[PDB]
Amino acid sequence: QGYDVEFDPPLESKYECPICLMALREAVQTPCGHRFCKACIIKSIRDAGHKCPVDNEILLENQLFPDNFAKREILSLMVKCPNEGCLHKMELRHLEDHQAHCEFALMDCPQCQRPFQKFHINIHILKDCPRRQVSCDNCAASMAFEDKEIHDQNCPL
Amino acid sequence: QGYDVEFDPPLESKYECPICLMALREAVQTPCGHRFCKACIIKSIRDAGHKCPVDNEILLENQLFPDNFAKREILSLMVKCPNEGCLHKMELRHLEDHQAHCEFALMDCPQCQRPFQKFHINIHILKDCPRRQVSCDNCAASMAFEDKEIHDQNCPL
Ligand SMILES: [Zn+2]
Ligand SMILES: [Zn+2]
Ligand SMILES: [Zn+2]
Ligand SMILES: [Zn+2]
Ligand SMILES: [Zn+2]
Ligand SMILES: [Zn+2]
Ligand SMILES: [Zn+2]
Ligand SMILES: [Zn+2]
Ligand SMILES: [Zn+2]
Ligand SMILES: [Zn+2]
Repeated sequence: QGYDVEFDPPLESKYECPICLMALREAVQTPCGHRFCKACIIKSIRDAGHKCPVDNEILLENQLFPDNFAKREILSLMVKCPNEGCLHKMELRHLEDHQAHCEFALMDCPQCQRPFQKFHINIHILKDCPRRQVSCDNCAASMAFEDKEIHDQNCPL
Repeated sequence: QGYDVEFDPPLESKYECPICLMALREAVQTPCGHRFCKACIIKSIRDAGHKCPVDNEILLENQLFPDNFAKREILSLMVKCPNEGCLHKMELRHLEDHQAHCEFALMDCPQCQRPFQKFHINIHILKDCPRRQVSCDNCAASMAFEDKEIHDQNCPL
């Protein structure tokens, strides 16, 4: 459940969760000195027993402490945007905001629900989409572009 | 009051105590995500107020948590022995035991109290020390080597 992104430079093992094997998300530390994503360790306790997965030391959920030092470090690590075509690199803490604006993120056309990269979305929606809505010059009827021919050949004019 | 030893490779800032500026000794972490030697932060609280010295966030001694993850990391860091002439490098956790056996550690002669490196101790004690005890061939009197000449001319023979 940890951060599944591409770190660059590569993520150091000290920041990896022993359970999910990815960058610690909401890092917490045990009394026996082991770091885990809050979600992974909790699930391990409420499932594999009240012990640390790495050394079987007895562990209680109320003994965990938030490792904010680790969290701050991880969130400052340089990551690459996953979107195809994008070459932006940024600190992890800024990746979420970025993805909401990245022009390379896939998006579904509101008319034909097919997926397209954001930078192409306006061209698709207004020039290529077979389901884009257009109006008849004669009766002002609105239809899907792909249905225009059959409408025009039999329009009440 | 942190570990004052030469790390090699050099100690990373992340393991340095903001207060004493040395490797964290008995590392503890605050709610606001900052690490400190347990002794330094407690002294800071019981002296500069109930707050983290780095950001002034309110801090209570009972809010600190032992950062055993950091402790383990720091104790596994390679360090150089401080004794002159020694070239041994080892993990910090082994330095203490090493110093108790290092041949380059200074030591006081039990007879003249002067300091000497351990590898030279035996030679000093038995062959050079002016205060080494020696017996008279005539009366069996024990005296400091430096006082032997005088003693010949002052028997009881
Ligand atoms: Zn995890
Ligand atoms: Zn453990
Ligand atoms: Zn991007
Ligand atoms: Zn479409
Ligand atoms: Zn029409
Ligand atoms: Zn300190
Ligand atoms: Zn702080
Ligand atoms: Zn040594
Ligand atoms: Zn001596
Ligand atoms: Zn004598």
